[PDB]
Amino acid sequence: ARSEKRVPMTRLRKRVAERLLEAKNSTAMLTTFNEVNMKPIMDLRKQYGEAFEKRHGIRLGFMSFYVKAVVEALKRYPEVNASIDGDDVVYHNYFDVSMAVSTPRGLVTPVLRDVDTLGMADIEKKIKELAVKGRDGKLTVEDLTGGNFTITNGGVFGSLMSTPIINPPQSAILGMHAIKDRPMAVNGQVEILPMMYLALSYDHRLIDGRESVGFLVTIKELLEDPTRLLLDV
Amino acid sequence: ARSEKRVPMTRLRKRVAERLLEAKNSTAMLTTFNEVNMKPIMDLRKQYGEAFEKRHGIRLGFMSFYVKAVVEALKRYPEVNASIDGDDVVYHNYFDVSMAVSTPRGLVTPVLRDVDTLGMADIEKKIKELAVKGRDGKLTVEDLTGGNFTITNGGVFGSLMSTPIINPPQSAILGMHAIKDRPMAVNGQVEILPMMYLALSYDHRLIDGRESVGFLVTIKELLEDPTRLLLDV
Amino acid sequence: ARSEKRVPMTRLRKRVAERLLEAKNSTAMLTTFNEVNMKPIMDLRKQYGEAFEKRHGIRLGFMSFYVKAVVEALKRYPEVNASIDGDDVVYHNYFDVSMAVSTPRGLVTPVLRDVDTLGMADIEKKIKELAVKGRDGKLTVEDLTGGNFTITNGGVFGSLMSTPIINPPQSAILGMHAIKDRPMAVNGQVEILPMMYLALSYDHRLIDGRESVGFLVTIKELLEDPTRLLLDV
Amino acid sequence: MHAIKDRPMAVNGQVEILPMMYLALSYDHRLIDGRESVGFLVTIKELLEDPTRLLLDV
Repeated sequence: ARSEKRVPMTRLRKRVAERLLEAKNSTAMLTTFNEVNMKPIMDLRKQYGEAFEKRHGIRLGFMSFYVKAVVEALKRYPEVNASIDGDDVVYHNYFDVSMAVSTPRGLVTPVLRDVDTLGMADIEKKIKELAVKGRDGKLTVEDLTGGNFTITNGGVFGSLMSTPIINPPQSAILGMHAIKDRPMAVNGQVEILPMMYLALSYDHRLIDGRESVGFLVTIKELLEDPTRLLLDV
Repeated sequence: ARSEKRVPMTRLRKRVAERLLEAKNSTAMLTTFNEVNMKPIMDLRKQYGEAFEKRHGIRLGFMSFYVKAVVEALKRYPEVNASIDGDDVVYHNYFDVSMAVSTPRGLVTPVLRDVDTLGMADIEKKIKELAVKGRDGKLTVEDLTGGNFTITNGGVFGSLMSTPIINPPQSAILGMHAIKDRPMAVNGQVEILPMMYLALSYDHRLIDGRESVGFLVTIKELLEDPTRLLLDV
Repeated sequence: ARSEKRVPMTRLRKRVAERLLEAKNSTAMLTTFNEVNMKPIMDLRKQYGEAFEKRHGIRLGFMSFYVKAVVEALKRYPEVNASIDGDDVVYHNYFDVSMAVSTPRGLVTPVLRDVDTLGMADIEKKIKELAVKGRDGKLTVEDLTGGNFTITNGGVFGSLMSTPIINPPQSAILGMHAIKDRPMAVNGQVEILPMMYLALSYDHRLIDGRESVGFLVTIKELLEDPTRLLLDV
Repeated sequence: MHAIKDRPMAVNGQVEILPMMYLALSYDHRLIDGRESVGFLVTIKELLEDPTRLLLDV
């Protein structure tokens, strides 16, 4: 009855475990949090969903909006788009974003490369290719060769809020969560809105509290009014 | 005036401090969070409190509901009911749950053993015995010989939300908090409900984001409708 | 196009990075959270702002209220006003509070010394001197010689909630955040209030969950009714 | 482009006063056909009434 069952870890399983622990102890990870109102994007999908699919051949999703917001944030705060290499701080000056996809054996993070020049239709198509290969277990090491910044999305599982973990040599990670209806204060009235928490884990020995808050405030602002991506405000 | 006072730490005090720090640095601890509506259980206590006491000789409390929810969650996600021993992942296949009780000199965690076969009346009686011995400082090392999972409750102190710390060799811990009235969105209306935050700290090198969120979603669901423990839904 | 830019870290920049990482790995940092209703203080500023300025020559701000609340909390929970020195726990028996100010090159934390004997007007004047020297980059090492407890304020940047980092040899830190309107449950009604989250990061190998929650509950209570500082309740 | 002037308009079965502007497109018919001229002017109308469509490319 009261008997255990032991399974030796594979050399792959142990190496992943060791790398995670070394990353944990080699970085001074801290986490900041915020909330974003998602109704403005849900309205856009509801209004232009069919026209977008008819013109481009792929559905308009939420992911394409997150990538554009992150790219603009990485332009305004370069220190988030950087990493430490020994004694040197390396500024990349280009925009590769890792994104987590679910394989049959857990989440893996392929890279969207040169995302600053893609359109929204291109991003959605590129994400679909990575998603299908990930589900098929067909991603190569080249696709997983890391970028500068990571987006992970725990909303599919129904998470409210959590602390994401950085993926070295990257210095920061953005965690998306479930969208849930909550009462909110709007111009002195109480209104129920679809709200989502944002979590940013960052390496404090490179990024300061000013930059982390400003980076996450920028993402909040661009998601609540995508027109600001056009105005650059 | 500006003078310090120094107290050498006892060898017991230092050993506890050292063990905590080693645990902190030997595990990749992360925390996920969620919220649970507690009114359904408060109604059950209000309706069946006297009948339960008259039949069983002990009052119906909240703790007996948390233990049953945790046991069902540990069945659905075995990876939370496991620990790492060197190169091996050990699956226990039995259900021992540690629970924190307040001694005169801080919290201590005796073990509820084989909680899957006990009824709610038995759990409440077993918790009362541990509580009285803990207050009396009369627990033996056998009672503190650890289990597989820990429940800690900071609600008595009035905490809103916090990050609990794992107790090795265990891999996860559940933190309960204070129950506080908050406005909530229910079917498009705003309703004030007694709400509690849940916090789960887990060792990421063993448990993944899917399992941690699913584990905490399961507990939320079972506490908001205990009848689901009967249906197994 | 896809070309990096490398900047060697100055010996000052590396030393700060190393000290932060050593602090991270040498302490068992945990964080508790709470929320405070700020309207009672905003009313006091609105009512007595002009009279206070006319009598004392300086404006009544929020910072003077936070310092008084912290000092009273440090009296009720001495274990927060302490640090570990090798094998000894050192109780300071005096009240020096570090406070973060923004320089042109990031936040720095000068010390308010013997804050228990100052009045609110004195605290505001002392904070203004440190603020001007910090903006001028004119603080000496004597001003930065650390105290017993730190207050950091991320509200100016617009942060909702975050995890602050301890500054050794200190054992705890208090993080203030942005004040934001939220609907709240008050005597069965829904009322929009200006609310702020509080975050306390503490060294668990010295401070226990009881003390951390009690310390943060005390601050919440004193800020929601400053008259309790007079009654000592 | 012309002056912006308030006019009553039909919006989802209601009458609402809106700031409206007329657009005029003069085109060389021996190169451009009626399809292109109308489509060109319809596109401008759509992008001005919701600039977010410049981001979506719809």
